[PDB]
Amino acid sequence: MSGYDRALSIFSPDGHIFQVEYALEAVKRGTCAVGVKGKNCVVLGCERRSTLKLQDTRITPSKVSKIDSHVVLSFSGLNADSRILIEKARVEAQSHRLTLEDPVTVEYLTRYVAGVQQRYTQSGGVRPFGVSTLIAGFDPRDDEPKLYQTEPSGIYSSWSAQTIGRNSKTVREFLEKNYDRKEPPATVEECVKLTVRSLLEVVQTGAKNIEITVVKPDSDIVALSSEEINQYVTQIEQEKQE
Amino acid sequence: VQRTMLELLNQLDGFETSKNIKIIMATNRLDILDPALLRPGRIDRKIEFPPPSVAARAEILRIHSRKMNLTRGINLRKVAEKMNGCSGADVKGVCTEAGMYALRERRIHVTQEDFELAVGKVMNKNQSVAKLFK
Amino acid sequence: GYDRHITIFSPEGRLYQVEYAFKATNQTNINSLAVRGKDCTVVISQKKVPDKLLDPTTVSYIFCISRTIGMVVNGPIPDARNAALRAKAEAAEFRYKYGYDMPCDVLAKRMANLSQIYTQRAYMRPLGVILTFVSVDEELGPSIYKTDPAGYYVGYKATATGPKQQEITTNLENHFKKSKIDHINEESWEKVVEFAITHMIDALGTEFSKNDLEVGVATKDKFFTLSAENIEERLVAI
Amino acid sequence: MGSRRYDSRTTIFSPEGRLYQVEYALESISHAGTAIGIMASDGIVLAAERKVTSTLLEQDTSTEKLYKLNDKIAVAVAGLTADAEILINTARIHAQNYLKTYNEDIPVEILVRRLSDIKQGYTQHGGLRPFGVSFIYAGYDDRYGYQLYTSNPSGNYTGWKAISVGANTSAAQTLLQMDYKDDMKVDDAIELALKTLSKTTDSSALTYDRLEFATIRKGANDGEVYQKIFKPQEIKDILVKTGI
Amino acid sequence: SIGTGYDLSNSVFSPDGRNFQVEYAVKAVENGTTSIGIKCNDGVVFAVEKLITSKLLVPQKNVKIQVVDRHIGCVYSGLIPDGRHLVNRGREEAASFKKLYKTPIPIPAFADRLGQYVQAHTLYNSVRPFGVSTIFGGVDKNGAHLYMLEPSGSYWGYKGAATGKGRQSAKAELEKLVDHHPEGLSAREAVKQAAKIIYLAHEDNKEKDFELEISWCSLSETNGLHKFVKGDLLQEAIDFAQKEIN
Amino acid sequence: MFRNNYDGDTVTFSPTGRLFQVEYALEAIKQGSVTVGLRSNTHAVLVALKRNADELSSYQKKIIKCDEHMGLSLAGLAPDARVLSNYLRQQCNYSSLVFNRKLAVERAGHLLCDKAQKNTQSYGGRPYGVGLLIIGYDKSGAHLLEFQPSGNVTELYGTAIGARSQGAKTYLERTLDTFIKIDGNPDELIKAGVEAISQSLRDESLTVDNLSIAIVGKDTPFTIYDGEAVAKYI
Amino acid sequence: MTDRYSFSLTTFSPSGKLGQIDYALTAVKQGVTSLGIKATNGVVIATEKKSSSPLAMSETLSKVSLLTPDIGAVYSGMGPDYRVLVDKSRKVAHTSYKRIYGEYPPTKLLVSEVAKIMQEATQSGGVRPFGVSLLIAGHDEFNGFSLYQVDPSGSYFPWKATAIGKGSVAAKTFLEKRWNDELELEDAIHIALLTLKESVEGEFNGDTIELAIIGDENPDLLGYTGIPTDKGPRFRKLTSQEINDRLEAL
Amino acid sequence: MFLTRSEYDRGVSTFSPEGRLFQVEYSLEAIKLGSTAIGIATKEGVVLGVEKRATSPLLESDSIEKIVEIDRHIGCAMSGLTADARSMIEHARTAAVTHNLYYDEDINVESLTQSVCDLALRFGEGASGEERLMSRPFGVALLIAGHDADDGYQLFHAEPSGTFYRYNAKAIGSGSEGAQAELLNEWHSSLTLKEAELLVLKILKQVMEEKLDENNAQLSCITKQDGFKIYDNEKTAELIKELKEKEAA
Amino acid sequence: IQRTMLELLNQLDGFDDRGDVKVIMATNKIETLDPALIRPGRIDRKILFENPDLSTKKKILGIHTSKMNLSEDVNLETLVTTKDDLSGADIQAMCTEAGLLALRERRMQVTAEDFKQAKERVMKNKVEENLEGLY
Repeated sequence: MSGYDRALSIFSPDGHIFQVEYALEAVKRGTCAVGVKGKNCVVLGCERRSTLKLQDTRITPSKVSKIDSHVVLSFSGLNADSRILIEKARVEAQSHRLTLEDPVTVEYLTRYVAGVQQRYTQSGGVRPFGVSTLIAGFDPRDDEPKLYQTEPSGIYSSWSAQTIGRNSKTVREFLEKNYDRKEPPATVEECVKLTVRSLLEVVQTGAKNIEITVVKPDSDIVALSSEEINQYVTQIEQEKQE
Repeated sequence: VQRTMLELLNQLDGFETSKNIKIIMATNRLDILDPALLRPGRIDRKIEFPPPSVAARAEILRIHSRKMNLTRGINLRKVAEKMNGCSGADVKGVCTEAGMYALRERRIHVTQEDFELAVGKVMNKNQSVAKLFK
Repeated sequence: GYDRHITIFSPEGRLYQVEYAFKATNQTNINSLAVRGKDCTVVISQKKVPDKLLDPTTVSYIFCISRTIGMVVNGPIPDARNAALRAKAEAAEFRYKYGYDMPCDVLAKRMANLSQIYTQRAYMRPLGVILTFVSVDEELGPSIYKTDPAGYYVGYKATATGPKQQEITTNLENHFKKSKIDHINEESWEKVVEFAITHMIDALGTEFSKNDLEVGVATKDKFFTLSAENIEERLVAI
Repeated sequence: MGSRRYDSRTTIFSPEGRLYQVEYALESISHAGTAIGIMASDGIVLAAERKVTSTLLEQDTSTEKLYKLNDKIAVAVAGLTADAEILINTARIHAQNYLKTYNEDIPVEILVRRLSDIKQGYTQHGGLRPFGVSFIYAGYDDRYGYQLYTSNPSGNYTGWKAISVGANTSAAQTLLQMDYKDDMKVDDAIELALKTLSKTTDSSALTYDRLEFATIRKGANDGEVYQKIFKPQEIKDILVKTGI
Repeated sequence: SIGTGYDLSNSVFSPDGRNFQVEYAVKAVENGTTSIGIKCNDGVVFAVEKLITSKLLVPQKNVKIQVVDRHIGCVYSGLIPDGRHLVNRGREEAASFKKLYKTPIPIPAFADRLGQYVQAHTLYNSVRPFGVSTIFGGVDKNGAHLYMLEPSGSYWGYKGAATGKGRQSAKAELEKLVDHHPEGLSAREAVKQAAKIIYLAHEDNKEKDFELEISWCSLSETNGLHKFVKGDLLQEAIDFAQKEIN
Repeated sequence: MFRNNYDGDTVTFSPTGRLFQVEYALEAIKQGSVTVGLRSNTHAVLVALKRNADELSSYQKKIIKCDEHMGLSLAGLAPDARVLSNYLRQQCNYSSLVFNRKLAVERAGHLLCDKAQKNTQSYGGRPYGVGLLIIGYDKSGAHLLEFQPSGNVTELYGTAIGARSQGAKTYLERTLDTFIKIDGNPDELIKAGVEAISQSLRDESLTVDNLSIAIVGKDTPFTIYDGEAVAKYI
Repeated sequence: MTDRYSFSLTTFSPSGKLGQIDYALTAVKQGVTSLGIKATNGVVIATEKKSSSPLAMSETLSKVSLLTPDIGAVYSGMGPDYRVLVDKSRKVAHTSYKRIYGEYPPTKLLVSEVAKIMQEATQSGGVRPFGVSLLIAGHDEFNGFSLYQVDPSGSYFPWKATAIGKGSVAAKTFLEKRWNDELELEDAIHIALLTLKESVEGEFNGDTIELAIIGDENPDLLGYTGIPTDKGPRFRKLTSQEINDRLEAL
Repeated sequence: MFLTRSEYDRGVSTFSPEGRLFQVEYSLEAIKLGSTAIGIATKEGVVLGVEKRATSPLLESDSIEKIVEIDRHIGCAMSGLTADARSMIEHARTAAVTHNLYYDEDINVESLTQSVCDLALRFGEGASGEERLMSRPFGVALLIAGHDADDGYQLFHAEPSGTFYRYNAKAIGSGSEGAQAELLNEWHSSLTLKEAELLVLKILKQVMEEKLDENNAQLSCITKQDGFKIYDNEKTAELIKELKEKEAA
Repeated sequence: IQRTMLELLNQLDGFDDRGDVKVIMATNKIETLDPALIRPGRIDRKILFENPDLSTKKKILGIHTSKMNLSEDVNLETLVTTKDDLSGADIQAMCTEAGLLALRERRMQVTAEDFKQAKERVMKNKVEENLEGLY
């Protein structure tokens, strides 16, 4: 359908445009995810839907996905479409760093990758990106934490925490309860036990299923070890005693 | 009449409807009728009869084989190795005309040769190179 | 689709559209015929004339595309000329490029092979026509070829075309089993003409003028129409 | 034109939020043959159960459920072979391009995210079908050692240990889900294959003509792996050593 | 092709081998103005009914005729603008001929162009046919000609012509006239013989008045070029033809 | 009643011969407002009223420059006018630096008639749905022409279009041999060419801003009398 | 102009079997019969034409056709969608292999590229597949004599002795019995010949049939004698009396 | 007929069977489905205002932007959708700088929107004869505002249909008519900036779905002195503060 | 049958002064079957049941087996999960399937694995979809 504006073009009598609300109506069937920014840190998390203990543990294509030392990306739903956005973002990173002689912001990044989708839904012979993503990390030489959520309609809206995909509405109500714009968590381990605990309702205590990074000033990026995670998975359950 | 029996077991007699009456039901094609009926309400176990195994078919061939004759010189299982999963129901078929084929020539005594025949009687006649796939 | 476009077959294992294109060729109730010789051929096409304002020099179903070559159409005209034109334009290529003039066979190996291409890529509908040719080549002698909306082009000993290519032939193949010759004698470009006209009127039985019929003859470095006063020379028989 | 050339059903969604042409294509394969691929510690293998077995059909010269890419990587194709000889013609160049500019061989994680990104490329752009295909991979490197991957017609690739495809497979995993250790030398892998394939197919007779497979090893110490497709006689060796 | 059928879109042979998207057109031109084309024994002449659809229109201000490079007169019928289109192609290609072969344009090879540009709007799916019935007639060393035009391209060579809503009416006279003149008339006299037609053809539409325009091209009168006619000539005609029809 | 097909695109003839979509274009401008005019042998006029949304809002602009020796109005869609206008300025500009024997009025119609033809046979595209009015001046004097999306350009004395127009043209037909015999008196034909526009409307107050005029002649360059300078001409 | 890049055939029906493919080969089976088999030392292919009317010549319409002096092919299906693609096919062998190397191509990959002529048509916009499932026979030096079938999808199979068309199934049911693993030629043609005669009524005249082989070189035809590195054309068909004297034997 | 619309909606560039084409009007509705805006004429300045849809208490509502500058002396608001609005901004402000290069002065505002409202007709037909660029129209009713020399303090109301009117005050959203009434009988000709800024909030406390504060509306001003800017929260929390005594009774 | 509807559709609303009555009903599917009889003049409202949440499911079943042994304590909280969209009522089946599995014992003895053997079993009959696109 070179051109042809099949039904993406056809507005509705209600006003909406069918194939877009359809998209993120499809996104919720995929693995959840989550983001948090506390006082000085920023945190992310995902899951692995249960395999038969064959889903290759070593080189799995994961949910966190770096861009540089100071930015990452997590997402939800479709996967073959995820891999190109991850590419034609970090492309612009190596480019932006070059022809401006200094690295990216994040308010420069979410604008791009939230503006790109609009071209993949306001053009001909194109299907949208049936996907929803979020950005996370600091600007250079700045303590400030930021994450931005974006979705296929093309809008980007900052947050302090947010979840995407499956059973998020079973979750985010837990976070608005605990997390508050009053006062962050102090530091790293605080966010995590708060972060992980929120998942547990959809988790069946599969500690293997869930995978986590953090983000810190001076781009001290890292992913964490299942033991370090699992020893949070238990002591948090030790607190269940009532 | 389906709408009533479904309720005939529930909410009017349901305190005692399925008390001590213990139904069963036998069908084919479970995947076309209502999902209302198969559920734990009114049913327990959607159990299943597959075709037999090689060892199964020997028994089932040995048992309609009872009353035939003072036979001899038989190993009545290799026929099962001649014959893939077809049913544990049709094998009386091949057990049948084996007698008929000898009856056709009046030797009341039987043989393995006829089982080799009658087995091939059924499906070789009940039988497209467009393998575009790999 | 499956009954409107071409580039998708029926479920059966054929299609329906092009089978119609053969049918519009009979949308003028015209008949034609063509024959052979040692050095000569003939083609003819009965001409109708409704309301008499026409200029019957302008009316013509025939297009001598080049020296050594000749053709006549069937079906309607406007979808024929474009099939004739690129034909004429092509002889400005084979000659300018491969030295010399086109034989018929290379032409009706070509003018069909694109008609096939007009039924893969359906953007151009297939040309509503069956179509013939004539010539006097140098190796194989006076050769005829037929063409069509989908291209089972064939050489011939002779032809027949119209709404009545079932019995006009039967008035012809009657004696090419008797005379035991694909060839036909009386080589000169006149005597063979009466042969074409006498056997058809034997199949039809209608009288004519120079007004209503025509002529076309393939001859060495030649092809042309002419004056048809030789309707008379049949008269001497009975 | 648009109102009557149905160029719309491609590259669009359900109201319930999914795709048809892909869930069809992913199903369309299951009419086709069958193959497997595992990951032994010592080396790698594959296999393929054809169905085309007419007796005079030549089935001994070369093969069709299996191909190659370069001197260190191999696959196990499934699908329709008119839609396999193209991307492969686009793969084999890729190694002969990657070397051609970096004088080394491919980090195998990179090319499947070059082959998938043309399969995805059609099910978003245009109004074209995807390649109705699913692949296996088998390859070796140094920054990860051994590997094994699996793909799809949409473009969703995955790393996996021990896998089947095509037909009647959801039990095949469940037929081996108990039997897969992690030690896994080679010669205790092939016994699983026949123990896999010989409990799932049409005829337990299983003529060698109805079977193909390959192997990978490390036979030269501090040396590359030995791509070896097996040929009929040596296929038949292990075929009967098992005693069947 | 009655409904659930084939007439709607082009290039779909209805099962009697027809493009019913075409033959709807010839009703369109049939639902349009009248016009004619006549062969003098030394050239051509044309005519048309200009149509007063109101009082606010100006004589000799809004013609219904265009013209080829120097000689080839061309008229319209049915729809004007679609006609006006290809007449821009008329003046166009003939210059490509002139610049190249260093001469004016012959009329037979001319239709060999214009009888295909319209044919090449029949065969696609994403176009429309020219809803007209054009005429063009002119002069050359081989004499003079006249050519009627049909949208499917079925152009022939006539000696008399007609179109519009008054065809069978008008063309009857053209047949009932010529048999009384196998000579073939010269120019000035066929003029009034033709204006006899239009003031007779309009009998259909007596709700209204109208007017007309005239063409002119011959060897003895223009050197064989196209033009109109003014002054006493056509004024001596319109009253004449109006006089001899009462 | 019942649906018709054959309207889905601008390419199918009807069974009769209509291009059913085309008429639906021409529907809009009778559904649209009015913009009229007339001719003198030395002058000629445009005139059209205005609309609005509320009283807070201004009015639509309805009459557009294209050169000194030509100008036009519209009645219908706003975009298509700019397309033609932004097109039309170019040719009257193009002639003024290549031939500099200024552009006449009638041939302008004869090339933009051919604009719409090209955009009413192909697929991919749409017909410019406006019937506009236009004037000019040349060696041949002043003129006045009309437009339709068909391509039917027609040279005329005067004309009305838009809703509630019939009485005004009807007034003009009743009043024909008078307004044009004059020359050098532009401000009196308009006084007939306003009460013309007093035919069928409500206008229960000072139509000061609801209304606008331009004019040209043998001397008068194209200028749009707008604002309370128009108020005298009421 | 040609606004129909809309991909035909790209609509997998939900079963997963394509639409026109299974309709396209619905033709070729409705088409005439053919075959072609293999031996240890030579190859053969043949079919029959069905003139369908007497006066039409039946020697210009060569159903069998050459594409190299060492390869030759036939079909049985639709005709006019055959003679167009050979012209692409033989052009390829000059281009893709010869001009770049010098040699004529093997047949392990000519068929591959002829397939690529086919799948590029069942996948682009608004293009039907070619209504033919032909087969080629050729000779090499890494593999020598060989045979291949194709199909309008692109899947080429190798074979040993095969028929495709009207009554091919009856013939495939026939060959394998009276076939032999080393049926050399002059009995091969016989079993081949009669392999058709069962599949036909009307007339079995020697002029009715074409066939051909790939055997051993014959530089009596090579013409340009005076070059030992110019072997003979291994392909050559036969006339209508040297067939009609193996025919009097039966 | 029975179905005048559904049988002719799918034809994007098809006029109706009664004249007014479709997908524009389908594109003219959704402006209401979004979130209102408002702006007012004034000679000592100009005011603009919106809501922002504080969906959840996590969204840092200073981050949302229904409002943005074009240049130093021009500002635009938005409505409806927003992903389809960046592109016009990224084209709109481009003209002003270009006008400040090829001509080197400051650009008018009436010479701006014509090169914005033309842009949203590339579908179907084109503006200056060019063919097309984009499939579908896109619905955001904008509210430009800006000082100039020839006319001073102005605003316009964009519309994807290609129309625009020099309102002196106009709203958006489903609550437009529910308030635009209220402005018609309130807008005088000689008001002040401040009382207008006090006026506008009257509507937002009136129309809105929930009780408003700093983080439910924001505002932006105009001056020939400063040009264009916005008002931070505490400033917004002060014009609302001393709002009340005017409604003490 | 239409006449069986009318009088009742009449008898319902033809009755006024419902000082005491509550004429109510229920079914398993309405969205394609029932008329447009709905009017607050006749019928007011309509209230939904459907599958439960996890913590909803959590309230369900120890309370069943509260009247049952639990020979051993087998942390049912990790037994089930929201991902498996069970019926609300395959679970009394679960609760008794295991004692059935002790009916496949001489032991009248409670075990977690019995529940493990059951949900694996009963869902072998229940449907399952393809995670083809990993959507």
